[PDB]
Order: sequence, then C-alpha cells, then structure tokens
Amino acid sequence: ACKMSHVRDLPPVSGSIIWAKQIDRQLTAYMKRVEDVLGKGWENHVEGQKLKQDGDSFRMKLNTQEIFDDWARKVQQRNLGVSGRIFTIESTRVRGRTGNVLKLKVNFLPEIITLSKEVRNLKWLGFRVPLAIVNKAHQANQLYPFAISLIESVRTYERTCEKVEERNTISLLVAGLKKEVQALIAEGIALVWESYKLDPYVQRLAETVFNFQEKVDDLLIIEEKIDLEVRSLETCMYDHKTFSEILNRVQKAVDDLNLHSYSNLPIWVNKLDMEIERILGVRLQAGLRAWTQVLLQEMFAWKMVVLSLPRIQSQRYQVGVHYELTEEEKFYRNALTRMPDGPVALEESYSAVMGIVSEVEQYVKV
Amino acid sequence: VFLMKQQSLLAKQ
Amino acid sequence: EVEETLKRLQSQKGVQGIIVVNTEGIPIKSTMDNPTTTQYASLMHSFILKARSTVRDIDPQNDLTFLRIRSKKNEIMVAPDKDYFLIVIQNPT
Amino acid sequence: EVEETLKRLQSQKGVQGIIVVNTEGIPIKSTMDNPTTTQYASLMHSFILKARSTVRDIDPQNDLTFLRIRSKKNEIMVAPDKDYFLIVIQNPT
Amino acid sequence: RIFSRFNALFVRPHIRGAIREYQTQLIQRVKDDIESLHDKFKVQYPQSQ
Amino acid sequence: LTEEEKQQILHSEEFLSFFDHSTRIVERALSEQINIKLSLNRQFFDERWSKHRVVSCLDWSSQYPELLVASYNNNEDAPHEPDGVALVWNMKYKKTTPEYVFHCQSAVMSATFAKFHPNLVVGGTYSGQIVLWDNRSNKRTPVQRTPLSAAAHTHPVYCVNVVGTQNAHNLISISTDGKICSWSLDMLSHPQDSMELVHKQSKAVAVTSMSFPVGDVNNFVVGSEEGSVYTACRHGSKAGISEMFEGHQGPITGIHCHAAVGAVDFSHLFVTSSFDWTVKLWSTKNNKPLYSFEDNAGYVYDVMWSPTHPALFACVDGMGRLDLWNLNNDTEVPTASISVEGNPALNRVRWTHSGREIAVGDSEGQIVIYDVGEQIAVPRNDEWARFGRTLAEINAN
Amino acid sequence: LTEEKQQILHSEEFLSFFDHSTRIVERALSEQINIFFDYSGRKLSLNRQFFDERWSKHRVVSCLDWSSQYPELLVASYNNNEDAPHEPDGVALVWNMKYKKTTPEYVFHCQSAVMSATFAKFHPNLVVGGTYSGQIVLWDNRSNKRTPVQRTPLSAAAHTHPVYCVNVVGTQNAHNLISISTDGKICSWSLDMLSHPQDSMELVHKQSKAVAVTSMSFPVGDVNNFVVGSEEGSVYTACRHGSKAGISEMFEGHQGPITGIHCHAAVGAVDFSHLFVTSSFDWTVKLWSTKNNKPLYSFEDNAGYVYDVMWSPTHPALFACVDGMGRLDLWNLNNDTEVPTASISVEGNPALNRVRWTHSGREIAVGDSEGQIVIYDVGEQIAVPRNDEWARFGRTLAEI
Repeated sequence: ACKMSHVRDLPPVSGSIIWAKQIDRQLTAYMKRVEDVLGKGWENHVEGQKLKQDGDSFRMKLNTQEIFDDWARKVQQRNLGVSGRIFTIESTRVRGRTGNVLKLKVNFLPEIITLSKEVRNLKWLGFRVPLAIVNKAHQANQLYPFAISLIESVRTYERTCEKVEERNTISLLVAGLKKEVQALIAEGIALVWESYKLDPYVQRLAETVFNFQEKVDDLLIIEEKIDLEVRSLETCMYDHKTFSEILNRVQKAVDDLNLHSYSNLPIWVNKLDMEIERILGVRLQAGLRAWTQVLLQEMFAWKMVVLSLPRIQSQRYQVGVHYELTEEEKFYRNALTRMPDGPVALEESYSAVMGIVSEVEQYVKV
Repeated sequence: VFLMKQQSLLAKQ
Repeated sequence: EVEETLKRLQSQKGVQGIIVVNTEGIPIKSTMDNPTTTQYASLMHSFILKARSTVRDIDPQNDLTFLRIRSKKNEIMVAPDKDYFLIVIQNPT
Repeated sequence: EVEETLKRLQSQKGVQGIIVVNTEGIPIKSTMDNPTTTQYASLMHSFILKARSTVRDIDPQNDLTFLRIRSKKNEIMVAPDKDYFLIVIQNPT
Repeated sequence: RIFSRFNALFVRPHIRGAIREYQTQLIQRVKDDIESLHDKFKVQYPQSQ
Repeated sequence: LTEEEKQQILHSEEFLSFFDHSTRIVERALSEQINIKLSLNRQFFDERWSKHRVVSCLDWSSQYPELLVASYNNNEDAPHEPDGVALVWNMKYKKTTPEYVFHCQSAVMSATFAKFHPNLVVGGTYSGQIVLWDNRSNKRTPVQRTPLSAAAHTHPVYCVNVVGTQNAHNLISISTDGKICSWSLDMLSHPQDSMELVHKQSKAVAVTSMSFPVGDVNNFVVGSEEGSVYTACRHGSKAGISEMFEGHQGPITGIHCHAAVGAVDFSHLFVTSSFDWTVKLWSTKNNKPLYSFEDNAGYVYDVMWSPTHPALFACVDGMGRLDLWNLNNDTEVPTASISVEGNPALNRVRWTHSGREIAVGDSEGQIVIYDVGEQIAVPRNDEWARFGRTLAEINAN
Repeated sequence: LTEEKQQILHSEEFLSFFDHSTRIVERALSEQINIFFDYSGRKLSLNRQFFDERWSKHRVVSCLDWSSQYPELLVASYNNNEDAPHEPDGVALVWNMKYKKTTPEYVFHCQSAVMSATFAKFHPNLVVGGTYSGQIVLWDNRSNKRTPVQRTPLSAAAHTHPVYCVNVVGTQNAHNLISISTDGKICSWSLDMLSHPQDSMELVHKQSKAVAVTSMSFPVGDVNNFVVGSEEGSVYTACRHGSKAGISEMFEGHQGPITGIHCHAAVGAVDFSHLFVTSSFDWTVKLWSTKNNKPLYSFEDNAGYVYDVMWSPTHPALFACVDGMGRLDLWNLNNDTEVPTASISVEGNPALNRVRWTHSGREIAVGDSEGQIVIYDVGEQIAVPRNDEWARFGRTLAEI
C-alpha cells in the first residue's frame, strides 16, 4: 500500500502510520459490529473491554501521537532535508565518475519515506511536527519536484552513463557535452549569492540529469558507433569503396560531431579519423585476402614473366591510417568552411594507381 | 566539464 | 477399412496435412490425390533414409524419428516408420 | 540479449527452444551449447532438407532451417527466423 | 461536409465535443487550403498557365 | 565462428519483438506429446521487469488483447540505477512467469496509456521518467530511456484504463497532479495528451490502476489519498470531474466501476475499498455510498468493481486481492475472494484471453487469477434490475 | 511403391500407425493448456502520344477530335506561334494513330489564327476551321495543299468577330455547317457554297451588352438545345429550329467564364439527361440543366484551375474534369461524388486545353497549352451495361 503511495506521490511512512490508524479503526469497527450484535443499551459488557484490549494490544501506536511524536522527533533531529532538498540547484552534490561525469542532481528517493512523512505531517492536516518540517516545506516549495525528478533522471543518467562508459573515448567525447552542461550550470551559479535564481538552477539540475541520460545515449551512439563502423567489415570490401566509405564516414563524423554541443576539434577529429582508420584497416585485411584472390626471334618474354604480376593491386599501403589515403591531390579554393575533407583525391588517385598496377602487372612485356 | 566547471568553481569560491 | 485409413491418414483432429503409409511411403487412402500423395509419401521415405543417415551424423547413434517442426500454433512432423515413413504435418494448436 | 522475453516465457533452463544463430553459425541469440547447436543444426539441416521435401509436400512452408527432429527421448530442433536455424536439445515436452 | 451531413444531430455536446476534438485538424487543413491559395496567387495569372 | 565482428557491427539492441516471437516459437517447439475463488495454476510474473516489486498499474491491450502494460514502480533502493517496468504476461497456460518484460527510466507508476499494440509500451515512472519499452520487450531494462527533465514532475501516473476501439485506440492514465494522459494508439513518447485536473482540496488522487465510471465512461475515478476519491474526466474533449466519491475512507489507491449490463440500468455505483475496509459503492463523481463490498486487509491499494454484472463488484485486500460481491438473490453478499501473486498489496489488473476473468498485474507485473467468472451477468433481467434498485435505494451515504 | 496402400482392407500395422497418427494430431498440444503464443501467435494506359515542335513550337493544341465520321483518328487545330517570323499562323495538324507514326501526320498552315476546326461529312480529306479573323478557312489535303484550299469572305457573309465554334449539325442529306463567333452570330453553310450562307443569323440580347460566347456547345444529338457560356457565367440555353433564335433563356451560378462544357445524354439517351456539366474559372463544375435552370450541386474540382469537361456518351458515368496544372479527374455519378474513379493528375503540370474521349470506347486525347499530344487510356474501366445505378442516382438527386 505504501508502494502504491510511492507509485502515486503520497505519504509513504505517514501513510503507513495512518494505515495503522485505519486498520485499528477497523478493529474498533469490529467492536462496533459486536455492539451491533447487541441492542443499544448496556447489555454488552462481557468481553467488549477485552476486544478493545486486543485491538489496542497489537496496535499500541497506530492512531496515537506516538507516530506523530516519532515524526516530530525525526524532523527535529534531521528530517528536514529529505522533504526539503533545496540543495539540488547549485549546492553540495557529489557528482562524477571515471571520466568526470558531473552534474547537478539529488537522491531524494532514498529518504523519500521520511520526506513523505514530514511533508504529510506538515501539510496534510498539520500533525505533530516541529519547525524543521516547516523548513522542509519551504525548501519543498523551492525545489521539491525538481529534486524528485532529479533523482529519477540521475538514476537514468547513471544507467545510460554505464553504456557510455563502456568505451573510454566516449567519455572523452562526452566531456565536450559535459562542458556545455557545466557552462549552463556556471551561468546559473555565476552570480555571487543570487537570492532570486534558485528555481532556475533546480529546473536546470533536473533537465541536466535528464540531459546527462539523453546525452549519454547520444554521445555513446556517436563515439561507440564510430568504433562500431571501425570494427564493422563483414558487408562489402576489396575495392576502393571500403576506404572511400571510411573517408566519407570521417567527413560525416566530423560534421555530425560538430552538430552536437562542443567547441574543440579533438574529440570530433579523433572519432572521425579513428572510425576511418580502423574501418579501412579491417576492410583492408579482408580486402587484402580477396585482393590476392582477384588482383594479385620474338620469344624472350620470360624476363618480364619472372615477376610479371606480383603486385597488381599494391596501391593501398598508407601506413594503416594516413588520414588522406589517395595517391594524388585534389584542386584548391580561396575561403570557405570545409575542414573535414580527409582524402578528396580518393576517387581517382589510388584508382589510377591500382589500375596502372594491374595493367603493367598483366602486361609487363607488351 | 573542465573549463566551465573551473569557471563555476572560481565564481563560487 | 480403407475409408478409415484415409480419415486417420490425412483427416485427423487438427493437422496441416497428415500422413499414414504402408511400405517405403506407398499410401493410397488419404485426403488428396494418389499421384501427389505418392510423391509426398515418397519424399517422406527419402526423408526417413536421409534423416537416419544425417541423424547418425548428428548423434553417432541416431536414426529418423520425427521432424516435428514448430510454427505459429502448429507442429508439423515428418515421422519415419519401420518400412515406410509418414510426413504428418500435424498441428499443436 | 533476449533477457526479459526469453527469461519470462522461459524462466528456467534445461531446454533451449528457438535460438537463432548468426550467418556463419555464431550465436546471434543464444546462451546454451553453441558447439552442439552448430553440429545438430548442420546435420539436422541436411536431414531437415530431406524432411523439408517431405513436410513441404505435406505443408509447403518447410525448409532446412525450419525443422525439429523429435524422438521419444530427445529432440534436435533447428527452426528459427531469417538469422539461421534454431537450437534446441530436448524432447517434445 | 460529411460531418454537417448529420446537421440534424446537433442535439447534445457529443457532437460539439467531437468538433472540439478535431479543431486542430480542421484549422490546419484550412490553413493548407489557404496556403494553396497563397501559392496560386503568388504564381499569378501571367506567371501561371 | 571465431569472430568479434558480430557485436562489433551490431552494438545496438532492437530485437525485442523478435526475441519474444523466438520465445513463443520456443514454446511451440517444446510443448507436444510423446510417442514413448481463483484457479491460479502459477502466476505469469515478469521478474525481469521489476526485481521483486508489484505492478503499480496495468493498461489493457486491444490488438492481441490482454497484452497489458503492467507498470511496477519498484523500490527506491537503487543508488545509481533506474527502476521501472513495462511487460506482457504469458497466462495462456498460467505458467510461473510472463511472456516478456522491461524496466523503465525510474520506478514505473502507471505506464503511458497507449492502446492496441502487441510490441509497444512506455514505462511511465513515478517522477514522469517514462521509457519507451515494448510490450514484448526482451531487455530487462527499458528498450530506450526517454528524458526526465524539469517538465516531468513528481506527479506519478495513477489511474490506468484502456478506453478506445481499434480504429482510434487510446487509454487514460490520470497522474498524481491530475494529468490524465489519454494517450493514443502509438503514443508512447511522453505525457503529451495529459489533460489537467485539480480540485480545491485534496488535489492528489493517489490511485493505482483506477478505472472508468459506472458505465465505462472516459472518467478515471482515481482513489484519493485521504478518502473521497477524485476523478479525471476525459469524455471526448470537454469533461472534468472534481469528484469526492465514496468507497474511499483514507489510504485508497483504486476505484473500478460496476458498469451497466444488458439486464440492468446504468447503475451509478462502484464498490471502492477503503484503508479501514470502509468499502462503499459510488460512481466516478457521485460521493454517495450505495453498497459495501466484502472485507479488506491493511491499507487499501485497489478495488475491482465488476462491470460484468451490475449486481457484482469487488473490494481489495493487502495480499493483492479482490473480494467480489454479487446481488443475484441477495443485496450485498460477497461473491469470491479472487487474488494476485505475492503477499504484497498488489494493485494492477487486466482481462483474460477470451474475457470473463481478470489477469491481475501482481508481484512482478504478472497475470494472476483475479478471475471474474463468478461476477458475470446472470441470465435474468429481474435479478439485475432488483439488484440495481436496491443499490439505488441505498445509494445515500 | 509397395502395398498404393493396397493393405488398407484388413491389415494391422498401417492401421495402428494411422490411428496413432490421428491421436497424435488430435493431441499435439500436451502442455495441458493453451500454448503461450506470447500474444503474437508464434489509371493510365498511354498510347503513342505525339510531340514534335515542327509546328508544336509555341502553338497551343486547339480543338481535339477523334474521327467520328472515320475510325477514331484524332485531329487537333493549333494556335499562333511566338517564333514565326513569316510563317503562317493557323497550322492545324492531324495525329492519326492508324498511320503508326511519332510526329504529326498532316500539316495545315494558314496565315490566319484558327480557333475551331472539324472534319467533313463523308469526305475523308476536307478539313474545315473557324478562325479568329471572322472567316472559316478550308484545307483539303486530297489536292495536296497544306494551305487552306478555300477561305471564307471575312465580311458580313462570314462572322465580323472571331469564329470560335464550328461544326455541321445536319446529316449527309441535310448538312448545316454552323459557325459561332463573339458577334453573337451563327453562320451555316453548305459543303461548297462558301459565298451563299445556308443559315446565317445572330443571337443577341435585348440590351447593348456584347454577348461574348465562352466555349459554347452544340446541342447533344442536334436536339437544337445548344448552350452558350459567357464570361459572367451566363449560360445562354437556346433552341435552333423555328423562330427560337436570339436568347431563349439563361442561368448563372457563378461569375467565371465556362471554358469547358459538354451537352450530354444517357447510355443511349434513355432520358433527356441535358444536365451538362461545366468547367469554369471559379473552378465550378456543375451538372447544369436547361429546363430546370439551376439544378443539383456543383462538383467543383478544387486545388486546380479547371479547364474542360468532355466524355463519351457511351456510358456517360465516366467523365473527367481537368485543371490548369493537369489533373485528370474522371468519375461516375452512381459511385463517386468528387473523388475520381480511374484517373490521375496529368504528366508534369500542363494546361489541358481539350480532353477527347474515344468514340464509344476509352482512350483519351489530351491537348495542352502548346503542341503536346498526350494520348492516354484506362482499359480496366469498361462501358458496363445495366447502368441503372446511375439512373437511380439521378432519381435520388431528384429528391434532395
């Protein structure tokens, strides 16, 4: 029942105390049923006091002030921040990981039972609670739903952050988005003791933990997909199309990384060049095997035939990466924004090189 | 979260 | 009881197309035509022979028992026999 | 990979049911014995081709990656989707 | 049009509630019709065929 | 074979319905012969959805019916992990577990109420952290986790009821702040169609899988936290109910309604269960106690007023139950003590494969025997007419 | 192929096998309950169109017409070229599919601007055409003359305003070549007397308003009930025979000029069916009637600048309303209301001048805003008889 209360934003612990009160009222109702078994006078004194004795015996603190005094004592001691988590805006919040996945969030769901207890004891009907429950209510009006949503989004942020943490380069690239989140947090926590901008930092903390989850899945998709395309070589290869797709993937990877929230070329060029290099490397290994399988007195042609076609397709040994795999260069321009062209001459350079290699290989004497 | 975090920490002091 | 033979051969209580033969897949009484039924029962016999060999290849001491394939709600069964084989594509549900 | 759906409809183990292998025979979706899966799927694929002719003559939806050799004590079922044949080593429960 | 065919059915708010329900759809497609009007007017009589 | 290109080229995860179909074909390749009041054989529990956590609510399915999304707002004992549930149960044979499962972006309190879908769900959490997780999902966690920003407040969705045909499929999910998410067929992104609802007092109807009005109206009679159950009316596009409905006398999280019958009138009554077992029958916004149902246990968390017969209705209990009541030859006598799995106060329900039985969303987003075969309409008109007349005669509180 | 089950009489092995197979198929779901299925259980017929700008160069395809006097061979006149330094302007061309060509078959150039043109009654080569100059040119390729072999005297004998509609109304025994211009004049001639007018008179209104004809049409089946469209609508419905000249009656339902109309009959003229539909510039397409001046609703082909309407009288429950950007819309009254039956928007975005339905059949010639011969067809839709559904649809239209 308290689980339904937590599944419905209600008093969990205060509802448990009131639940005890209701079941004890059901015991009193059972005593009234035995009273209904009798008339309406004084002919019901045999075991009625014993009935109330058993009902109050297993429920000695059901509807009494003992639960109210317990909530009041808990509030007076320390139950003021659970229902009053106002520090989830720009305050004490230990966030981070191995890659520094830091943001602004809370964990109000842990002490949510004490939170709901103090909140219901201070706002339902005004139960016995000290001024600390009122402080919890004021800080609740400050950042209550923000702390609850921040706890939920923090849980989802850590869950998506684990998948993003599967690759360390994804954390290095996600740092570029964490810088934007920290920039918004710096803009919201930039004024020297702003007495009127706490709700923006609380709403930004909730949206920041949600952005950590969504950005964790997105940055993991970008970096891990670059690693996946880099390690994906079981579809089609053994031509210039594999390395061409790798180079175009590097260009599109730099553009897609530029479409995100970052400002330094490092993670973008790293994912782009890494995807192109390892994609062309794995596809080049398979292509090397298939390339050896497909493109590996006039009577003195034995001299040329001794080593005629040993290298019919040797125009693809670019130090495994080179970032500009092409056996020639392209044209020029004056001024624009085209900082993602890896190998612009990769459409005819190595093509003419390998074609002349195969032609001179099979025709080393003609 | 490095330069922006350091700026926010310096502003907090 | 040739009529009962055709009924219990390919007119049971729930099947895609069932089968019952006599020797090397040679049935007449079924719920189809003798030519196509002869082809189906012969395919069942070839399935039992090749299934006994490939079953021995799977497990060193196996023969053709029944190809009780799964479906949406059905369960086909190309089963073998002593001197024949019945490709009774039955149905679980 | 198929944690919730597989664990829900198959809360325990002992059998395998319908597990789809990769293209080369790798475990695209599996948690059981892949070596026995590949061996039974290959030999059962040959026997399933013969039984596919049989069952196909009984019900046209037969193929080699869609048959389940069932016996009175065990069953090598190879009947998955477009990935590969399935994997199951259990009788017809 | 097909709705107003049942013009004798304006007794209770089930019908008006359905109008409230498809308000958006109605407004946007009338916007589409007037967008087509804007397109036919901008590509004027000499400009068009 | 010896390779790493499989995961290295297919690092994502999008084979939920395919794995559910593989599990169904797995059962199809196993269950065969050999040549040589509650039935409850076993509850179809989705343990992969929520690890030991009862279903908070459940939204029924139309296309491939009873494939309800039984959201389970799990315990908050997770330091850095998201709870939740979105599942589908396999109660065709009443096995020990469900058909498929999934978690959410946080503890799933009444999932995004979509309708007529066999492989689609969204784990609407207690803090609005909904997560796109198929009904036939294969991941124990969500298939995709949506955002939980400042917009998705702490308003937990509470009243779940499939209200829609197959052409314009929809379902309502009233939230803690009154956000009646009347999501359409494929609406599983966020609370877009979350209609507003707020009263002058007790603006938090703390329900858990509450249902429609007495007549299957589009008004979600959501059980209030302190008695006098509120509602979220979504009849068409111009309805609103600021209900103070009877049946709730404290902590109550659910109010289903005994609708009309072919042998009775509208019968504006619904036996809602109270925390102090003060069950009483009333409509969505009636606030008048027609009739009391059977006993309860601990604080209430649901109610199942049988609409299958106007004379039938049901309260609930702390062991995940539903105490029915029939009025064929009586006035308010009980009918059957149906239940749900686990020994917790379970709060979710669904229908049978052919109906006339409830598959309760129990201890793990299950399908347990909350069957109402003992609550169907009897083959007589005067019986249900006299039962409705007695309920209307005692309609006053 | 042994005992072909010859042992189906009194044996026991095959009998027990069949009984066991029947029991197995009957109990192939031994799980004691229903299996967990996991809630999943596991129209254009384009003919040889023509386009060749030898004369199609900026010359709009004018009046299109299948050969009715001959076996289904369309001929369409032209308009003026915007690239003719000294070339003749009225260059009507023919496009007969019987020749099995790609380019136009016959060229017919005239210095005037030809507007309307038609065939000859039992004369396979006499091309006749009313022009913009008020005269009616006359080509004849039997004498090998691209140029009109005879030009009508442009004065009072012919029209004093641009001739826009000309065709005979009489048979071989009583041919009456009637031409209609913007002067309100009508002029009938014989087969050879181009000097003596057979029946030339006018159709003018009471006041001084210059009666401007707009795609006026001859009476369907020469019932004398001809219609004259005008710029402010103004459907001038009038008769021909007797003393019924001038302006008999009119009716308006819009203010646009009706640039497309088609006087029709039934599926064999079972009824009067003079509920000719229009094509005006307000996009109105109404099933107008002469007697009942303002009949049933206008099926305005919206989202398009409607141009023409024409259909074969053989099963007229197939008719198209095209527009300014080519939207072929043909339908049936008994089944469709404003949606089509079997048609589609025309190729690209042409300005369809004329739609020409096949003589007792279906293939439709398409004339556009240049010389663009597009010859479609539908094929699947056949002139289905027992068209009483169309008749009862008219009956229901006669109710409300």
